[PDB]
Amino acid sequence: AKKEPYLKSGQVLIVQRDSVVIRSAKPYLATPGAKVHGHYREILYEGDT
Amino acid sequence: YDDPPLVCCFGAVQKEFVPVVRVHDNPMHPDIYSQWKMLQWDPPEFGRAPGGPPSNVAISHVRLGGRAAFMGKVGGDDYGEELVLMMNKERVQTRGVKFDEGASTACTRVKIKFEDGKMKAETVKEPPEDSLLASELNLAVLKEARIFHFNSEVLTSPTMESTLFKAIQWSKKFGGLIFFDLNLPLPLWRSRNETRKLIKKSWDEANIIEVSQQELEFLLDEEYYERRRNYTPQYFAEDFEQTKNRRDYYHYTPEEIKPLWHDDLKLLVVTDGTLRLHYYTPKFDGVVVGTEDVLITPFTCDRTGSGDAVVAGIMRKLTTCPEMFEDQDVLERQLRFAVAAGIISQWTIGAVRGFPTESATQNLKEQVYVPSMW
Amino acid sequence: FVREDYLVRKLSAQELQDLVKGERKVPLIVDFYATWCGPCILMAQELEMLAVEYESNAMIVKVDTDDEYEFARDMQVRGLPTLFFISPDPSKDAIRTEGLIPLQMMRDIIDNDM
Amino acid sequence: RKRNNPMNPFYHGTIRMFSLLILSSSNCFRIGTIKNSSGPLG
Repeated sequence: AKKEPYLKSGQVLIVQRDSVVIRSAKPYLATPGAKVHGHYREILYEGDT
Repeated sequence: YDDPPLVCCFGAVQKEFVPVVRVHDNPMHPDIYSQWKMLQWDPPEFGRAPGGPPSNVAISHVRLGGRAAFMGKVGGDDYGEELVLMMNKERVQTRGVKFDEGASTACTRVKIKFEDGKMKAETVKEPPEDSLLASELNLAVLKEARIFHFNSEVLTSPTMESTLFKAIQWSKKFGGLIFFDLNLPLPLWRSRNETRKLIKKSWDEANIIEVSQQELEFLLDEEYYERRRNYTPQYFAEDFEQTKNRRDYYHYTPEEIKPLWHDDLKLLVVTDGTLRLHYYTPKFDGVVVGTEDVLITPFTCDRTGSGDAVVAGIMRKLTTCPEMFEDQDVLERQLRFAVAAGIISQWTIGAVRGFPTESATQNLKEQVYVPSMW
Repeated sequence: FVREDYLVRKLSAQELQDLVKGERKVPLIVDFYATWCGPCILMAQELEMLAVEYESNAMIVKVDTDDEYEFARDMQVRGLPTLFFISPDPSKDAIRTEGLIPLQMMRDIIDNDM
Repeated sequence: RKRNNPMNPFYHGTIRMFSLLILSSSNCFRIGTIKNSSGPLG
């Protein structure tokens, strides 16, 4: 909304009457032909490709 | 009366002598002092920007472009002359310094007792530094000086405390402002209630007060703020910033400060080293964001005397910019000058040796801050 | 086979009390210091030199305020560095000094007042 | 077995499993007749 602060990146984890809890997430842009290293929901540690 | 306006520093002139002493939980090797510099770049919180004797503030104030006079007593021996020659070299006025030819400078006669199976000492004869009399005050200095500065070390001496309040009466009669730089010595950290009673009379006489974050929390409630810093939400943070687990820079509300506020107080400054300068006025309050970098010079860094440079920088701008008391934007810009002075003071071994000049301080301020904050 | 690098001994409050209560013939110099205090680095080097000059004509000891904080406060320590000069004559009162005093000043106290 | 053995009483984070991750405040944050009443009916 115009009268509201901008949102942060992440997934909506909790929905309540007048507030929302967000789990922090970072998006990465990838072009066609790129390769993703890992299945869905695969745990990635810091520094992993 | 020449410009810039004169400032008077009252108390004991000493070489180094950090007064604020508490218990740290991270000691280095007891003999290998080459390891002790690691505590200069990871200091105890009470020692992030240590203060010192009032002569440090006077010397630092002059190097920053001001004019200062020291009021106190030294002995007639050789060490007394060295202290006076130190202040004359730094162009600090010494007409207010009185000589006691029958006393030894910085020497206290004490007697050792063995009460209840423990060793204690009691003072037999105070040193000349703590024995200035009211009849020895230089009234020409107190008439000219616009800021009267003193520490709480004078409250540990019965003679100086009586002399202190006569000096304050004269200074107020001549329109001078009273600057109370707390710098609690070791005895005054024993208990909150005894210390508050000891400092209450001098606290009420002050127009400007500088305290550290540790001193302020000790005077109000030490355990409440320690619990406040250690609180962590159980499930999720209340806001995105609380997730970053950053250092705590809590800004005390004016209602928390209210037990320490009085009618004549114009400016209260709470220093978190050089990192934060919380300021409080009757009309407004806020915080100046600062910084520190002692790791840029790991082998010459020494935080001793940096608290005196910050205080000297405040007095340098207060005398020349009287609108700091009423304008918040002006006050914040001038306090950034004091932040820069504290930063430079931490880059040299020795307090007096490392006190910065005005042009060096102004240069660092413009280098650190973006031009809109100058 | 290897000479020790440091002459000044660190003593507990209990050990210092017995040393003061016991019989002494040489002047006793007690140093209060803390490893976090910047000026104590300079004072530590001066007292090691003082120990070399006064081989057996004086006894130089040091006490850490991080370990004996309550003891230091009872001894009227108002800050660091602080030195106590205790005479072997029990009637004479001790001399407490504050700040980084010169090495020559220490010698004058030991020779003329101790 | 216990009898073959050869201290004397007389003297945050939420687990996410599917592989384990811990969820806490470091990665989750908040963005801010008679009258009928809710309750049992029997």
